[PDB]
Amino acid sequence: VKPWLFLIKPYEGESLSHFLGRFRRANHLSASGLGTLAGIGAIVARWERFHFNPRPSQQELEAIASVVEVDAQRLAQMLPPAGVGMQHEPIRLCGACYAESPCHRIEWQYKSVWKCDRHQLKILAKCPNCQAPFKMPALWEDGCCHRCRMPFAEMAKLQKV
Amino acid sequence: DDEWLQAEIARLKGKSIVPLQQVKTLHDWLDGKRKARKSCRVVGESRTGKTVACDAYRYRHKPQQEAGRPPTVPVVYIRPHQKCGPKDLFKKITEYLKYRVTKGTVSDFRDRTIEVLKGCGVEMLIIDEADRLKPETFADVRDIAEDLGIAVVLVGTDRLDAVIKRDEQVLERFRAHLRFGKLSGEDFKNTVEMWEQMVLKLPVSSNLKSKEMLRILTSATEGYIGRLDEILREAAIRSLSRGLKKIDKAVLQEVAKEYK
Amino acid sequence: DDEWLQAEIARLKGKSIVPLQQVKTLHDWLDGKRKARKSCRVVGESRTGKTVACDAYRYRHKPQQEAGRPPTVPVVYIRPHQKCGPKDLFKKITEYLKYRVTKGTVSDFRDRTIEVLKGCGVEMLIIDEADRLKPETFADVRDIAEDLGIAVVLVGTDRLDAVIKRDEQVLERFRAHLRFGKLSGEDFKNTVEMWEQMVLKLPVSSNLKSKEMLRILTSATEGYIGRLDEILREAAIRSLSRGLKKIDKAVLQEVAKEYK
Amino acid sequence: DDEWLQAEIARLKGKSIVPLQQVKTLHDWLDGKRKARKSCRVVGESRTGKTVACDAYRYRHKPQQEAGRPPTVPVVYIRPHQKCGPKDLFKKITEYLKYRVTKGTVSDFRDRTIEVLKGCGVEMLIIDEADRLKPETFADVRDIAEDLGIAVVLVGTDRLDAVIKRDEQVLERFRAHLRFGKLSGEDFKNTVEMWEQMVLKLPVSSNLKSKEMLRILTSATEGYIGRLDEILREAAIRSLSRGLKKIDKAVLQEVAKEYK
Ligand SMILES: Nc1ncnc2c1ncn2[C@@H]1O[C@H](COP(=O)(O)OP(=O)(O)OP(=O)(O)O)[C@@H](O)[C@H]1O
Ligand SMILES: Nc1ncnc2c1ncn2[C@@H]1O[C@H](COP(=O)(O)OP(=O)(O)OP(=O)(O)O)[C@@H](O)[C@H]1O
Ligand SMILES: Nc1ncnc2c1ncn2[C@@H]1O[C@H](COP(=O)(O)OP(=O)(O)OP(=O)(O)O)[C@@H](O)[C@H]1O
Ligand SMILES: [Mg+2]
Ligand SMILES: [Mg+2]
Ligand SMILES: [Mg+2]
Ligand SMILES: [Zn+2]
Ligand SMILES: [Zn+2]
Repeated sequence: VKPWLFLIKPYEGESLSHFLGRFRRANHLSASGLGTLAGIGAIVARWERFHFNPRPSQQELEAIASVVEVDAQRLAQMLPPAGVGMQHEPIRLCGACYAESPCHRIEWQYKSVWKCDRHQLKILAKCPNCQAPFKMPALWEDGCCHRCRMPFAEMAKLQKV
Repeated sequence: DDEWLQAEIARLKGKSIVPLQQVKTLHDWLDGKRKARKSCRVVGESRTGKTVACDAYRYRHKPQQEAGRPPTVPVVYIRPHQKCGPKDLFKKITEYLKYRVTKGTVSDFRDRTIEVLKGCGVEMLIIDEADRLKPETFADVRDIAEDLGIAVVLVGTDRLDAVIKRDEQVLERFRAHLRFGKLSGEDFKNTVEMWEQMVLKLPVSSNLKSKEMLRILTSATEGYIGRLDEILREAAIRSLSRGLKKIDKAVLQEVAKEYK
Repeated sequence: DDEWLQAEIARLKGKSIVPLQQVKTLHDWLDGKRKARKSCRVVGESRTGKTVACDAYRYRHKPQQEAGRPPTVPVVYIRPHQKCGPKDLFKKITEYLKYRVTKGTVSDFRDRTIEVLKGCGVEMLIIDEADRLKPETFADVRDIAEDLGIAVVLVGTDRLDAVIKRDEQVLERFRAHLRFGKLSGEDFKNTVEMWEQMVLKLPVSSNLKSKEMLRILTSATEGYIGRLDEILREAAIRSLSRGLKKIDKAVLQEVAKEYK
Repeated sequence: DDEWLQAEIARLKGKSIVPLQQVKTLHDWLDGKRKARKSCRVVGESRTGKTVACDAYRYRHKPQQEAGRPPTVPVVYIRPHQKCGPKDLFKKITEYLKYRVTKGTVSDFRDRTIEVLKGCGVEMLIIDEADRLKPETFADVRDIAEDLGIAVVLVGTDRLDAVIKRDEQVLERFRAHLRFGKLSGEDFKNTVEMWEQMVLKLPVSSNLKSKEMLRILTSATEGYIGRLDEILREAAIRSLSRGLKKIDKAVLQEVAKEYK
C-alpha cells in the first residue's frame, strides 16, 4: 500500500477556487488545513476568493500539485492565462453550463466575458430570482443559491438569451 | 561455528507463526462474522492469542492498492493505546490505511475516517487490546458499526468484558463472543512436536513428546502458548550458547527456574 | 446459483426496515405530538428498536420541495456525537437541512439555526441518542423548543431518563414520555410467525414459531426485536452458506450458544 | 427408544407445578390481600412449597402491555439474596419491571424505583426469602408499603418470623400470616395419586398407590411436597436407567434408605 488521498480529477475550464473546494469537500479538509498540508500556509484560503494580489507562483502551484496530484500545467490551466484580467467579484455563473457540468468556469470571471459562447446567454452575476450574489466557487457545496435554495441548473431558464 | 551461532540466533529471535487449531477456528469464525457483517467480541485470556491469529487474518486478506486510487483493505486491525480518545481511534484507522491527512478537528477527523472506511471498502474492524479505550470511543465504535455495516471485533481479556458490561448498548452490540481456551489436555502432545520440528528446526533430539519433558513443560507453561514460546526459544538459545546439539532436560529445568 | 445465494445473503446482511405494531403506535404518538406541537421523549432499553422506528417515521413524512420558498422539512432526525457541544448540534441540525453555515461563532451559529428552523417551519426534532449531548446543550435545546414552538422528541435509553432527571429546568418541559415495549407475552408468537417469511423470504420449513424454535428464541432474544432480527438473519446466512435447504435445530443451538 | 429415553429423563429432571389445595388457598388469600392492599406475611416450613405457590400467583397475572405505555405488572415477586442491602433491593425492583439501572447513589436508585413503581401501577410486592435482607432495608420496605400503598407479602421460613420479631414496626404492620400445613392425611394420598397421574407421566401399569407404597412414601417424605417430588423423580429416573418400564419396590426402598 502507498500513501493516498481522495483524489479528484479536474474538470474542463473549472476554476482553481472551485477545484480546490471540491478537493476539500471530498477530503473533509479546511483552507488552513489544505494550506498546511501543501506547505504554503493560508495562501490557499486566499485563492478561494480569487485574491491573486501576488499571482499564484510556480512554486505555490507545484506545492499544490504535490498534494492534489494534478499536473502543474493543468493547475495553471484553471488560472487566467498570463495577461488576462479577471474580476474577483462578483462571482458569475451560467446556468446551462452548470447543468451540462456542475462546476464554476474560470472563463466566467474574465473581465471581457459577458456571453456564454456555447449557449448565447448573458451569464448571471446574481441569483435571478432573489438577487442574492453567489458565494465563492470553493464554497459551492452543491448547486443552489444559499438564500433561496434554487438549483443552479434551474437558473438556466431565467437567465436572458 | 561462531558465525553459524549468531546465524541460528538471528533465525530464532524472530517470531514465526505456527498454525494451530485455535488460529483456524478464529479465522473461520471471523470470516463468518465478516460475511454476516456482525459485530463480535473475542474474549480471551492473556498470552493465549487474539494477536498472532488476528494479525495473521489481516495478512490472509492482503490489501490491494491501485497506483492512483484509494486502496481496498477488507480487514483493518488496530491496537489502541492506553486510555485512547476518539481522536486516537480515528487516527489509528486513518494511519493504518495510509491516508495522507494527519491533522484537523476531531469532528472533521471523524468525518474523514468515516469517508475512508466507506471508500476503502472496509468490512471488518479488529480492535485489539480493546481494554485500552474510554466508553466515549465505544460510542464512536457503535456509530461506526451502525452506519457503515462493519463487523467490529473487540479483542481483549475478560477485563474487556467487565468494561463493556457497564454500558447497556455496548453489551447488546457485542453479545457474540469466542473464548480462547488453554488447550489443557491432548493438544500439547502435538503442539510440542510441531514447535520442535518447525520453529525450532534444530537437530532432532528424538524428543517425541516424552513424558519426562512433558511433565516439566506442563508445570512451566501451565497452558499459555506465549509462555511456551518464551520457554522453548530461551531454552534453544541457552542450548546453543553452551553449544549442546540437543535440548537437554537440564536447560529446561534452568529456564523453568528462571520463569518460576 | 452462487450469485443468487450471494444476493440473498446481501439482502440478509443488510438492515431492512420491517413493519411492527410498535412502530405504528409510535407513528400515531408522534403525529399526535406534531399536531399538538408538544415536547415528548420516547425511551426504551437497548436494541428495542427506537432508531428504526424514528427513521421510518421521518421517511413517512418526507420533506416537500416548495416552489415559492425553500423547501419545508417536517421532521429533523439527528444523532449527535458523544460529548458534543452545542456548536456541533447546530452544525448537524443545519447540515440535515439543505442549508450550510461555516466560519462564524457560537452565537452566530445559534442565530442561523433559529432562522433556518423558522424558515423551514420544522414540526418535530427527533434527536436520536439524546444522552450523547453535553448538559449545557440541553439548555439550548429548551431554548429552541420554547422560541420556535417545536416538539422535541428525545430518543434514547434509560440513561437519557437519568440524564434529564439530573437537571430540573431541562426535565421541566418534557412531562410526557413514551416507554417502549419489551414485546413479552403472546406478541412474540405473532412477531416470529410474521418475521419467518416477511423478512427472511426463503422457503419456510413450516416452523410457524414451533415449540422448540419458539423456546430456543425466547432463550436468546427475550423480546428484543433487534436480537431476533440479527440472530435469524445470521443463522439463515449460516444455513445457506453450508448448503442446507432451510434452517434447522443445530444452527439455532449454535448461535444461541455463541450468544449466551 | 434411546431418544425417547433421553426425552423422558430430561422431562423428569424438569420440575412442574401441579395446582393443589395448598397453592389454591395461598393465591386465594393473596387475591384477597391484593384487593385491599393489605400487607401480610405468609410463613411456613422449609422445602414445603410456598415459593412455587408464589410463582404461580406471579404468572397467573401475566402483565398485559399497552401499545405505547409501560406495562401494568400487578404482582411483583422478588427473592433478595443473602444480606441484601437497600441498593440491591431497589435494583431488583426496577430490574423486574424491565427498567435497567443507572449508576448513582442509593437515593437515585430509590427515586427511580419509586418512579417506576408508581408508573407501572403495581399491586403486590412479594418478597420471598425475606429473612435474607438487612434490617436497614425494612424501613425502606415499610415506606414502600406506607406511602405507595402496595401490599407486601414477606415470604420465608420460620426464621423470618424470628428476624422480624426483634424489630418493632415491621412485626406490628406485618402480622397477617398463612402458615403452610403438613398435608399429611387422605389429602396426601390424593396428592401422590395426582402426582403419579400428571407429574410422573409414566405408562399406566396400575401402580394405584398401594398401601405399601403409601407407607414407604409417608416414612420418606415426612409430609414434605419437595421431598415427595425429589423421591418420586429419583425413583422414576432410576427405574428408567435400569430398563425397568415402571417403578417397583426396590427403587423406593433404595431411595428411602439413601435419604434416611
Ligand atoms: N498462534 C501462535 N503461533 C505462534 N506463536 C504464537 C501464537 N500465539 C501466540 N504466540 C506467541 O506468543 C507471544 C505473543 O503472544 P500474543 O501476542 O499472541 O498474546 P495475546 O494473548 O494476544 O496477549 P495479551 O496478553 O495482550 O492479550 C509470542 O512469543 C508469540 O510467538
Ligand atoms: N421495526 C424494526 N424493523 C426491523 N428491524 C428492526 C426494527 N427495530 C429494530 N430493528 C433491528 O434492531 C437493530 C437496530 O435497532 P435500533 O437501533 O432501532 O434499536 P434501539 O432500541 O433504538 O437501540 P440503540 O439505541 O441501541 O441503537 C437492527 O438489527 C434492526 O434490524
Ligand atoms: N404446587 C406445586 N406443584 C408441584 N411441585 C410443587 C408445588 N409446590 C411445591 N412444589 C415442589 O416443592 C419443591 C420446592 O418447593 P418451594 O421452593 O416452593 O418451597 P418453599 O416452601 O418456598 O421453601 P424453601 O424456603 O425451603 O425453598 C420442588 O420440588 C417443587 O417441585
Ligand atoms: Mg494481546
Ligand atoms: Mg437505536
Ligand atoms: Mg422456598
Ligand atoms: Zn453556458
Ligand atoms: Zn437565490
